[PDB]
Amino acid sequence: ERITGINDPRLRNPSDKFIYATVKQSSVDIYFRRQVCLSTMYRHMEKHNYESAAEA
Amino acid sequence: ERITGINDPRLRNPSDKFIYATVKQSSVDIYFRRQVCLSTMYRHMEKHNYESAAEAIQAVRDNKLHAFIWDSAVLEFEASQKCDLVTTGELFFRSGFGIGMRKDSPWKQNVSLSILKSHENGFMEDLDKTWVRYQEC
Amino acid sequence: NVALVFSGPAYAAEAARLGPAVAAAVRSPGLDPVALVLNGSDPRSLVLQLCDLLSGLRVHGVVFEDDSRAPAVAPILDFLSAQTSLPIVAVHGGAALVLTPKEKGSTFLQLGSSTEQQLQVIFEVLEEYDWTSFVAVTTRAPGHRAFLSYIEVLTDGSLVGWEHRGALTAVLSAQLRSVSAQIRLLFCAREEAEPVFRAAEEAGLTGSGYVWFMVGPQLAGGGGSGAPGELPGGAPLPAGLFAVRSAGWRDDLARRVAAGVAVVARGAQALLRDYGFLPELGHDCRAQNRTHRGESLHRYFMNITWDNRDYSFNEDGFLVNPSLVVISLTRDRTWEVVGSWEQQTLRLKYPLWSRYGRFLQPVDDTQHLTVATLEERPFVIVE
Amino acid sequence: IVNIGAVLSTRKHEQMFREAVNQANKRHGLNATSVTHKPNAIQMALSVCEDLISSQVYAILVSHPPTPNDHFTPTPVSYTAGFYRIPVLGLTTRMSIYSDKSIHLSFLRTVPPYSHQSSVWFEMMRVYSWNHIILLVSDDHEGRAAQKRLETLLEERESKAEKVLQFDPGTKNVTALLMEAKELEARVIILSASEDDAATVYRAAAMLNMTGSGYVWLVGEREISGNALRYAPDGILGLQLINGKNESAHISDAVGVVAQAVHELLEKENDPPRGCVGNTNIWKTGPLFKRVLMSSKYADGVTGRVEFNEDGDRKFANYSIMNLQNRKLVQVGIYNGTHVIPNDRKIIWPGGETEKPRGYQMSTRLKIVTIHQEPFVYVKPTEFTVNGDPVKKVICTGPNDTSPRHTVPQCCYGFCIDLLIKLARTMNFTYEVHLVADGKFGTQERVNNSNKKEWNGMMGELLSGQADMIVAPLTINNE
Repeated sequence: ERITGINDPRLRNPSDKFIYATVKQSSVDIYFRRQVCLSTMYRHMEKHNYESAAEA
Repeated sequence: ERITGINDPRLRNPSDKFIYATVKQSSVDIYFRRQVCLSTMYRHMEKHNYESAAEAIQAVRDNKLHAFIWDSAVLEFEASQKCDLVTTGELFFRSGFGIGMRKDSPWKQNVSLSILKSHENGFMEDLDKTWVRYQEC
Repeated sequence: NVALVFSGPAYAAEAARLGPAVAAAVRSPGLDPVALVLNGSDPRSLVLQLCDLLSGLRVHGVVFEDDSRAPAVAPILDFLSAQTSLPIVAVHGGAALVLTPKEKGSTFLQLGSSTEQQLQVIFEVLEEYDWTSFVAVTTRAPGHRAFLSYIEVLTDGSLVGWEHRGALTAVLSAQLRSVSAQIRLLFCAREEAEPVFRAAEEAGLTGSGYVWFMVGPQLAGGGGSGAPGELPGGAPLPAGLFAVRSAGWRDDLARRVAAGVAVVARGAQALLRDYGFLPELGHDCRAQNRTHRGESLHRYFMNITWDNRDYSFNEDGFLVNPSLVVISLTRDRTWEVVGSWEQQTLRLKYPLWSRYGRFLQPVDDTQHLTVATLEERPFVIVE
Repeated sequence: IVNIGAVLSTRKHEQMFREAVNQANKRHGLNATSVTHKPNAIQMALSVCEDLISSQVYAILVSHPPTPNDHFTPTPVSYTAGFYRIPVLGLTTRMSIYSDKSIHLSFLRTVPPYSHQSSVWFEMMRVYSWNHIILLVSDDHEGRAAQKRLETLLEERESKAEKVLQFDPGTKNVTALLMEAKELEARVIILSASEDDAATVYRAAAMLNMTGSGYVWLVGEREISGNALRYAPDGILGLQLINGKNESAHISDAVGVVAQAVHELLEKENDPPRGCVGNTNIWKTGPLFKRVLMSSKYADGVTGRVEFNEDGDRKFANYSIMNLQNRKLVQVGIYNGTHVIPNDRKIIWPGGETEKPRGYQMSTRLKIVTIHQEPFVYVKPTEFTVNGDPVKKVICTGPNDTSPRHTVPQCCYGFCIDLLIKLARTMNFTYEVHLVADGKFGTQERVNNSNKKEWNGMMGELLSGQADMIVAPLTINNE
């Protein structure tokens, strides 16, 4: 199971097995930036963001 | 699966299906009280805390208590000794059991050195292997 | 063996008429005379007359009523009590509420109780209404440290916030205005702070948020004709002035003196008749060995009750569990009656609190919204 | 012309006081009078009222007469001065109640009170760095003031005392508190009481081995007097005023201070009332004179500079630290204002110790409270290991049966027991093992009828000092 839900450890713990991505300069990206306890997810975004939704 | 780990949704989301409990007036209880994003766990403690570790162990053994959060070493030893039970979750809070003395106690320093002596002498794990981790159920 | 001391000559004849109505003329401990001290100007001749009366008939209970409630005379009473071991009463005086530490053999036993009890009454009123004390206004008067300790203890016990401790010494008024203070708990003497009251009235401290509450040592203490200050109202009201005082604020001074005399007589009875002894106390105003000893008759006063007032007095000669009255200086420049406190119980006006208490509500300072709501699913549940 | 007066019954110091004030008026920058100390306090009050009525006295001078009258002499004149808010001064006022501004605010003490003597005692502590200090002070208003001053000073120094002993004056069998404090680790005792109380406590201490090695007591001037000196063990430290009971020097210093005060007052552009009789109201200029007296000070007096504090009491006053060597108060130190000076390094402690004994007294009766944790603390109501070795199940009482409250000794053996017996074998410390009745670790809980959160359980007992240290599976937390 890749992600069973919001509480999935893979969602909580970043790793190189998955490539979490969002569209660059997006409201979801800023929400994740301001999302506490998930700065690791923000770093994953910064290192793996997709330039567009279509490419993702 | 009751709890697959620290990230288990049941651990994150409280419910009446499980009865999470800890010993009343315990360091783990205060840590959970000061633990952010888990005030729901603190409420679960307040409404379901066990008055002692022995009663919680007995309840878990005979299924009154669905889960008992407790220190790794003691809970593991109890589960091994009495069997019929399992331990879940890794050492998500590494800590140590030491000594407590009055502020600026001159002897405590010596005690600290003595602690190292035990780690040099193995006396702690000597007593452990003597009467802790071999008579498992 | 009863002596009455007073400073108001017009109360002379009534003292000879209202007094005996609750005195040995109707009180048992008299068993087998009432004296009036006409001197109310200087203590020298007053002390001389007291010693003369003690030599003559050995008065047991003597009560002094202060017309102006001057506190400077109380040390004279303490000195006389230490000299003669004579139980005394001080009524209608500002120092009655002041718990001065008397000499070991002194038996001052003032009518007034501790100002800390009035402070705790005010704090109970606050806990009913306001859960955060803004400014504690205080001068360099004695007991200011005790007042600060008491307010700190009370606020810490009941979890009441603090904003300012205005230990005051125009410029002072400007400095007071520099702090965002709403509830003013003032503990200051009338004479020294009277210019301070005038300045605060003229400094804009009469606003809606700025609410001032007075204490016993202020003009609130003492009843009857009124407190002159700058009588019905004293200092100008800063638009919602509050105060606390003893139960004698509206009770007659003569009736309070008679009640005190009756209490003293009942205590003397409960001591002597129960012990089967005879009155053997300091019977001279000179120097002798017996002047080195003394005691407080509060150990024989808890068996006394009258007019719904307890009488289990303390060692320092102050009543434990007294009856007090909280009052307000309304816009009519007159002292209203907010309510009464007795046995940790408050009989007050409608205790509703929606920015209530002072009628000058803080709505301007803190916006109030008429939140209309309907009972529905547990997202809004009424009980 | 300024009308001033003084109170003294010597009948000879009046002339020298008048000469001194006349010389001060001539040099520094006015008629003076003297009043004899009347025997009766009421008579003294009548005399002072008559003098104030006849003469508008600006400030009075009072000293204790050579005849010992305790605190009776200065009360009537002080009350008379405070009635009209007249700022006056005293000479031999060593009591701190006059220093208080409650009733006697109009009194200026030219000499620090006994309570201030406690302050240098902390400096005395800093002389030898013996933090193990205990207090044995009589339950008196002056004693309570000295105790609270010492408590504030040690709180500033962050050095908590061992304990405090309160004894009511005139009471016997004071040996109870002496024994209740003897077992403590403190070796230096701070005491301050009246002469009779001091003699009684010294006799009680000498009765039961309280003057031996590791025993020493420092007391104030009032304690080192009378037959208490005869009953005082040798080597007991004491503090005395630098000027002693020298009335002439105090009179000269007060004359200089009064000259400075009147010189400053003459510059004011805005009088005493119409005497004690008639003018019942106080003088409006009285508070102003008090304020300018607070502002003013005296410099380079007969006994050096006399700088009054906010309460009108001389600051950084010197003192003489004496030691009871060969049954005499030999000169061993000078507390120059605030600095200690060991003039003679010949201090012999009461226990016959030539060297300075450590303030800590060795303690071996280590009390250990514990909590029943089966893996660590096996407890069985009242056997060998797998290899046949004996099990060190020591006797441990304290569990009140079922938490009807029957404290019973049981057998204790486990991980913590093994660790503690290993320690006791290591550094040779005796142990008294007991459990806790509450059966909880404890936490900061704002319990009922309490103001703040208080530690409970084993940690609460350890903080309260019930046990020397806790030996239990305790989690390390910064709280």
